[PDB]
Amino acid sequence: QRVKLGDIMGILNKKAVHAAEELRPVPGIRTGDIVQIRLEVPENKRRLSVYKGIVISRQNAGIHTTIRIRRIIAGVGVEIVFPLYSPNIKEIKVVSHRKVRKARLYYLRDKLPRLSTF
Amino acid sequence: VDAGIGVMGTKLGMMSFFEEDGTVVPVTVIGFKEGNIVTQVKTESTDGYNAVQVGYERLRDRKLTMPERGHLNKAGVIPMRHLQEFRLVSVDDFTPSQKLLFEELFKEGDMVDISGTTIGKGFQGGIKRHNFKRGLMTHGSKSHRALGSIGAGTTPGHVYKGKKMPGRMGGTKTKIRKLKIMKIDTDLRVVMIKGAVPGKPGNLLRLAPAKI
Amino acid sequence: MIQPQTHLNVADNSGARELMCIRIIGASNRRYARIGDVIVAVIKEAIPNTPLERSEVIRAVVVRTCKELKRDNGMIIRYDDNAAVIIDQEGNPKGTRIFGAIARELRQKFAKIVSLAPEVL
Amino acid sequence: AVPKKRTSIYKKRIRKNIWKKKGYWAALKAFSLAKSLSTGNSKSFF
Amino acid sequence: MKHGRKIHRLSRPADQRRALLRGLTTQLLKHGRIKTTRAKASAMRKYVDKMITLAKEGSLHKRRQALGFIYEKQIVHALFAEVPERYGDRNGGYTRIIRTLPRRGDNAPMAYIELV
RNA sequence: CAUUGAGAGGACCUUUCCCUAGUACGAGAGGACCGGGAAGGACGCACCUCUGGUGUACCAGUUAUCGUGCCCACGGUAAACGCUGGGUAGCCAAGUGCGGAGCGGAUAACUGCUGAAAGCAUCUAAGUAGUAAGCCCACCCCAAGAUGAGUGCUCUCCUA
RNA sequence: UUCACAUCGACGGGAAGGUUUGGCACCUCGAUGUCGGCUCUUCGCCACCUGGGGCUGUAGUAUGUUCCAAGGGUUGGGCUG
RNA sequence: GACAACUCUCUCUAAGGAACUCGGCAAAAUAGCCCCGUAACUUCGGGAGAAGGGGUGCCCCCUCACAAAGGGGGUCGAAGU
RNA sequence: AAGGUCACGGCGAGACGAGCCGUUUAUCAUUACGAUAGGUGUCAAGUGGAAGUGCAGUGAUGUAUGCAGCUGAGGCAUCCUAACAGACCCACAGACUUGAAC
Repeated sequence: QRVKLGDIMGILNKKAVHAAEELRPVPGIRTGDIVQIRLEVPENKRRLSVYKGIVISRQNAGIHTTIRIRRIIAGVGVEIVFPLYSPNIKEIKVVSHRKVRKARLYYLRDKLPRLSTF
Repeated sequence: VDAGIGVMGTKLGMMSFFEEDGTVVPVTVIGFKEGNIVTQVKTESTDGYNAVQVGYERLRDRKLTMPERGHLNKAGVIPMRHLQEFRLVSVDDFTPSQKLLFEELFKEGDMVDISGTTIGKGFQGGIKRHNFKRGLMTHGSKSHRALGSIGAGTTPGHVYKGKKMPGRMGGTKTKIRKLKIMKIDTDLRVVMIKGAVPGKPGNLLRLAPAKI
Repeated sequence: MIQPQTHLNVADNSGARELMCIRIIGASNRRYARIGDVIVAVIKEAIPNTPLERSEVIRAVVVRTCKELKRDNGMIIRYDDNAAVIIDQEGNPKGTRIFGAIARELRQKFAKIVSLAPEVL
Repeated sequence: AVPKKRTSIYKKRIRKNIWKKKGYWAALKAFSLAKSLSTGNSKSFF
Repeated sequence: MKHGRKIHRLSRPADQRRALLRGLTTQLLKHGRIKTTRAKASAMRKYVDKMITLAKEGSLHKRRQALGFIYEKQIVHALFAEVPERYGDRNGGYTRIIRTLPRRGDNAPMAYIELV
């Protein structure tokens, strides 16, 4: 039984992340992993979209702890952002790990795309 | 003339509410340091208009002068810093004796207006106050970013008043309008409100229902 | 963000290779063409075995862009090139096989682009 | 930029006396600092 | 506008300001009590609190960062042999900003730094 | 301290698409007025939760060289970053929210209702009704130096 | 198709405006710096659009012309100073 | 001291790339050494370093004109004059 | 005198003046105030694996200690340092005249 201070960013953000973790579990996505994203989109009836790709960054600001992902579709260069705490995703699967010496793979956009096909 | 009494609260950062439908909305978080106690009502009898005078930010008595604290102890309430009224039509039932009004009156009313001191930017130029254009950056030009022509020729002989000059941009209060309410917290004393209030986290903020 | 002097690659096999897009229709901003906005393209070069030659004004659809794409679901989609589909004003293109993936919001106005697409993300 | 005419004794004694009154305002501060520099426990002026 | 830019920049450019910080905190650690201006005084206050608490935990890494920051060689090794014996249990606040008369020729607000 | 508001500013802008409805109309071909909804464009007021630009607080890679006695590891310089790779807080938009409301008042053009000067008539000479993005008010801010200097609450004038 | 006045209106006539080219040489040459562009105004209505209406050789869509109305808007470019 | 507008000397800039403009003016980009290769035309001297493309840092070994240099291999960085 | 101003510690305020927030036995306890700035201790956060040692390698280098090491402009806690010492302005019923009741 304690009254609360003006530190409500951390407790709204903390209980938001704890509620979204209570809904679905999420293992942590470090930068450089090769992961899958299973997305729920209505009216398509397939209800499990395929998003393979390589995480480029993690702009973690509490409930927007996000994923900058990249996969070469047969045309070119698709770069999708994912909020990890959104109710629209279903599960994540850390398939591989590049073991890259960088926190921000923005060089890898405009490189040779044989090193970017998931 | 406002359509009802409002409250005032302080801004405490911004975040994103995740709606269970799947959308991501950017909300501002509102706290409440102390309850918005009605301190002084001014009716049609003893005043030319009708308004309900509330206040905010209970403090130490050293922080508050003798006319202020004498005015607040005339109502028999706590000594508090901020103090504003809302002008309201003559159907009011408000006692000035310590009406610690609770914040339930805004959730069903999914439209609210907010006023606040925007962040000041000091003496800024005409390129950002009034959204001008700059000159040519090159091609031998010399009037980069400058104010350009100011008036017409000989026949005015002066410049028109209210002409767009550089000056102090921010610092005055603004009201942004019809902002739809969202998830209140009956224990965290925190109201989500989808929008962008005027000012950084910490300032006073009028939170009063709409006037459409 | 598609300026009126950009080069867009083709996303179909209609007969062109890239295009200088000219002065978008619909959204009257015309200095920021987001997805789904038709553009008054002109052909910079083309495939010389098709009735689409040089210097030919045509209408096309911006289907990929290097600028971001704010979605309500929280995702942000962006490509690495700029792409258009040589289109006619009655819906469908005059090129059948669509190259490269597209998004899915333009299904609400251009359904034939989605139905002829290899991937809809 | 070049001044069209000159000022009077009027406006000049106004502006010079605003300058010297602006010099007047920064010595009661010096009287307060010179008075606090006197006998008393003040954690300044080593 | 300067909203929330909490670096305290002087009337000098960036690298010259860094050299002013390192030299003046070096000779501040040499003599103890020093005459500065007040901008230079607070600018010494942050960095010299960082250098007292840097060699508070007298490891090799702290001693090498601390030797990298301070100019003189024989003053870093006279520092970690002195700061746990003196400034243990203080837990911050290692200086004092005793002000003085302004400087003849500039009317510069002039301050005076202790170690307490 | 709290506001009334005389006066003054800003905002009152505009386009497709859908229902009504392929309905009135038209031999067909074509295709409504009126009343709603939705997506835009410019403009404006804000904000940094997301996406970024910068960020000389920062951290990381590396070249030449000089110091730290020397190896390691650091520091200086290569203008006011040596060149790059990213970035928190600020600032900003390309990003994010919001705005442009009124069976409120009076009118301009017009349509009228009774209706006489000429027992017919006529929107008018008496009275009066619908109605313009136009005028005013409402809308957001400043605002009693509005010398016409307002109104309300509260504090203090003691000793010889 | 009939039909001066839905719309043009020949032969002629009457005005307003001071935005073109002109006429005079009245201020200025002990100095009033022309043309175009950028920036930034503000104003007029002789209205291109938006709002309301009349008439139409206006079936509807779209008009033609005209009345009130200047609040707001009036694009990006290739040529050329 | 401070870290307003605005001028100047610099640095970077999402998306696009001359749409700016009198005019790519100015800035940005190329840049060193070796290897491959190099057209129209010609006064047969040239153009020519045309254009265009690849390697480049550092540790091993051997061939070694037994000084330059070569090939093969590994190693890091997003990026090696 | 009430209330201001200087000084003081600063600011999400600011060219300078302004404005705003502090200006300390800077709570004691049963439940919103008496943390202003710096430092410190932690938590978000940025770059991203530091030195030293061991191991593998002829060596460039990789690996374990070790989401470690620095950064900490942001949040909270903490009186450790500076908010000490002061000074000054404004005072002493608010002229004159009518009407009302007391």
